[PDB]
Amino acid sequence: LMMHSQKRVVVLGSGVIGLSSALILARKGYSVHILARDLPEDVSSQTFASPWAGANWTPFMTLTDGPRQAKWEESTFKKWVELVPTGHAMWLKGTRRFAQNEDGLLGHWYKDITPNYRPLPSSECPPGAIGVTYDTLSVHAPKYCQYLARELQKLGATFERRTVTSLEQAFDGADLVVNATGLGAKSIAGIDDQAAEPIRGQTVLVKSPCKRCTMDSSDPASPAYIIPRPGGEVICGGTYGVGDWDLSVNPETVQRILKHCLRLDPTISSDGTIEGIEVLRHNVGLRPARRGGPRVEAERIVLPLDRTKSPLSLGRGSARAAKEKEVTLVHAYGFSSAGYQQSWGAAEDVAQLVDEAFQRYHG
Amino acid sequence: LMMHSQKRVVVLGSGVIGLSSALILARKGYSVHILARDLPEDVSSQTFASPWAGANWTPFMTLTDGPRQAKWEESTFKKWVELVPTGHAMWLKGTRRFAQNEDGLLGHWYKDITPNYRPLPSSECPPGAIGVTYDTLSVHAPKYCQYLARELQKLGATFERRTVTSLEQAFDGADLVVNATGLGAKSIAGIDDQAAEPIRGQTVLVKSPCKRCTMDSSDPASPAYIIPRPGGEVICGGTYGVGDWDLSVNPETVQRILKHCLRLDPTISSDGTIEGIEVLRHNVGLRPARRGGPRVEAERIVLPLDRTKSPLSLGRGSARAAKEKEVTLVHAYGFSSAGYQQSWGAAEDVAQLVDEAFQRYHG
Ligand SMILES: Cc1cc2nc3c(=O)[nH]c(=O)nc-3n(C[C@H](O)[C@H](O)[C@H](O)COP(=O)(O)OP(=O)(O)OC[C@H]3O[C@@H](n4cnc5c(N)ncnc54)[C@H](O)[C@@H]3O)c2cc1C
Ligand SMILES: Cc1cc2nc3c(=O)[nH]c(=O)nc-3n(C[C@H](O)[C@H](O)[C@H](O)COP(=O)(O)OP(=O)(O)OC[C@H]3O[C@@H](n4cnc5c(N)ncnc54)[C@H](O)[C@@H]3O)c2cc1C
Ligand SMILES: Nc1ccccc1C(=O)O
Ligand SMILES: Nc1ccccc1C(=O)O
Ligand SMILES: Nc1ccccc1C(=O)O
Ligand SMILES: Nc1ccccc1C(=O)O
Repeated sequence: LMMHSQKRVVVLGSGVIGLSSALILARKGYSVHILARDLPEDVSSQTFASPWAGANWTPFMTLTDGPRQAKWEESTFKKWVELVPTGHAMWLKGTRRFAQNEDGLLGHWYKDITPNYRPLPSSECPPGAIGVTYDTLSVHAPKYCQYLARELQKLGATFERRTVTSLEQAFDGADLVVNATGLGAKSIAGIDDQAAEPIRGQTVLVKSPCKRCTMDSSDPASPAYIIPRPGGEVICGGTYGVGDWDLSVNPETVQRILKHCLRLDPTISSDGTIEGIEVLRHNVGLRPARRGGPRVEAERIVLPLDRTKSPLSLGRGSARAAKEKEVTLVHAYGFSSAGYQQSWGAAEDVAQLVDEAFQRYHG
Repeated sequence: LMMHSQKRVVVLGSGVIGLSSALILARKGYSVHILARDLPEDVSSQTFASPWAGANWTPFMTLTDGPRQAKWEESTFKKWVELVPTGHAMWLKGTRRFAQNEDGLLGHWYKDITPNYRPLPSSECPPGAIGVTYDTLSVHAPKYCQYLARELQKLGATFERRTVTSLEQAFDGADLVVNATGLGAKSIAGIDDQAAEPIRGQTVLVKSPCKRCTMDSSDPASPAYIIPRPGGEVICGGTYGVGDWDLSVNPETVQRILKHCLRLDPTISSDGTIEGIEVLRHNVGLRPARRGGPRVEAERIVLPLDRTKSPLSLGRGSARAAKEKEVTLVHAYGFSSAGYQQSWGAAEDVAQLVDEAFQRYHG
């Protein structure tokens, strides 16, 4: 006769978003089980996005275009600040950001957040480009995820490898599921979101003591970035292929990325030559984006699913009673290129929805 | 002081092709270690093709266009015949195959192989289509692979999960590697084959005691097939998206596949209605194809790799001595839609190359 918890939650997805949601829910006292295909130990898996990020904090919208985005970014920055002392985050001082025009600098909304924010002289920008410098924060994407996972372990969360094809499979002994499935949200019956889209990112992992972060959007026909991370490693990138699922390495893209990046900062080379760059790995990830922006909202759903709820529902088109429970589905996906830098704020919004839902339905 | 084998081989890839190559090499006495990202237990992994096949024997070329293909298919048929008694293969009697024209029937080259081969009357074909019927063989694709894996275990082969980015990582204590990597052949340094391309296949797994196989290519704008497999399951398919990497389920494609398939044989429905079809799973696999056809050939390679051998070579563009061994790389990939049905013959050609190479180089 043991007192048992009535605060059970399934988190579907183990990328940085499910992990951070899970961690805040667990700290709040929820009993959390994580169900996912891809787990933090799968550091070279291409079927989720989280191993492949920089990951730094680089705002991409105006306050007006991305009010939630900015709120989430601002909150995650404070958290990363708190992680510098133990090394789970790293200052990228004197980051330089180059854009085509004043528009590309997004109203400078974040200037009070990133220290030493200031405009660059045109002597310190590529030709025709405008620029600012500031100090921002970075995490080692796969290690940061494993760190979150350890924190979850200690709070008693559990992990289970599973690939779900229909919602009832996730409502596994719980009446609330957190859906943090990235691109998978499109092909799971009960979610079916056609708006989910990938945005392909190829990068080159480079061995280099280069400690400066440079980003250049001033050339539409060649996005370039250098993002340092702990371990004497930098990530050189350059692609944004919207709707592109190709997982294979483009050899021509290798050269365009390294040339542009070299341009940006020859010290990523052993001798300022393309040929002096010490390549560790060629990488391709697909950012899990969504037309209409990230989806963070709670929905009420009746189970089991019928073919009129989902084109992908299992069994025969004809469905009826055979019970019929109602559960809560809290969406958290389609963060595109900003999942790490928005992750802690997003998880905060997620846990507020869960608190909310439990107050209303589940007791 | 123990006598040790000098017949070591690494098989890179654990799809039906690496598995079958591995099995014949092991039966020949080779010591075989399999290195691969995706293993036979990963039955819902979309990063290799082998879990997703029918898999039946359906020749797709003329003798003139695909001489090796036909040789390999003919050989695999005899092997599958030998597997019927233990259930690792299943007769699909009275298979029906519909094409647009006489051309689509490929010269009837295989008529002595599939029993009871004969033309269909136009009364038994869709409108405007021509057809033959014959008895062919099918295997349960993921279970067949696990079966091969058990046979490998008993012959002492071992398996290890690994994702390779450069050839020297595969030449792990062996001087011969079998490269059976499907699409991965394009992005591994030392192979770099730009000709590798995926061909997307969406299907619907259906619960049904339907035991007949029907295939209809008479409609270019909608390929359709019904392929029974052990367990009261049939696979209904329809896509061939060349160069398409999209791993998400197309809901519109679901309906087009089920309607066409229903057309072909209403008994896949519980009541001959789309709504009576008992859906088990929606699937998407990418067939590992190659412009210029499958590659089965042995190549001699010097290690370590330099950036002039591979655009993707690791380290700095500048490379030299630091040793320099020479090894054998036996290619076996780009089987597209015919990897299972060509698999045993392909593996036979593979093991002959290995025998050859060992006679020449490795002793
Ligand atoms: C090259 C590159 C550069 C980037 N750099 C940065 C950067 O500097 N800063 C920044 O903030 N972000 C960056 N991003 C985007 C960041 O990678 C993504 O926004 C973030 O990883 C997405 O997190 P997620 O948890 O939403 O999704 P995905 O990581 O990481 O997780 C989807 C989770 O859902 C599971 N899934 C869905 N399908 C199913 C199902 N059917 N069954 C079971 N589980 C399933 C998956 O297995 C995985 O567990 C980068 C990405 C890329 C490719
Ligand atoms: C819908 C559908 C229908 C089909 N039906 C049939 C049919 O009826 N009959 C027929 O014959 N065939 C069919 N096919 C094609 C058959 O599926 C493929 O031809 C066959 O699976 C390919 O076998 P493979 O071993 O070449 O490649 P892939 O299965 O199965 O294996 C690639 C192996 O290489 C490993 N790999 C490569 N990248 C790397 C690396 N970098 N490091 C480590 N390992 C790595 C992978 O992880 C995997 O182990 C079907 C396919 C599809 C999608
Ligand atoms: N928004 C981005 C984020 C990262 C890399 C590129 C882009 C881009 O628009 O091209
Ligand atoms: N999210 C980013 C932040 C900075 C540079 C690149 C990226 C990227 O997604 O590619
Ligand atoms: N050659 C094929 C094999 C299987 C399915 C479709 C095709 C096709 O040409 O459309
Ligand atoms: N290889 C096949 C044989 C028969 C029907 C379909 C396929 C297919 O690849 O889709």
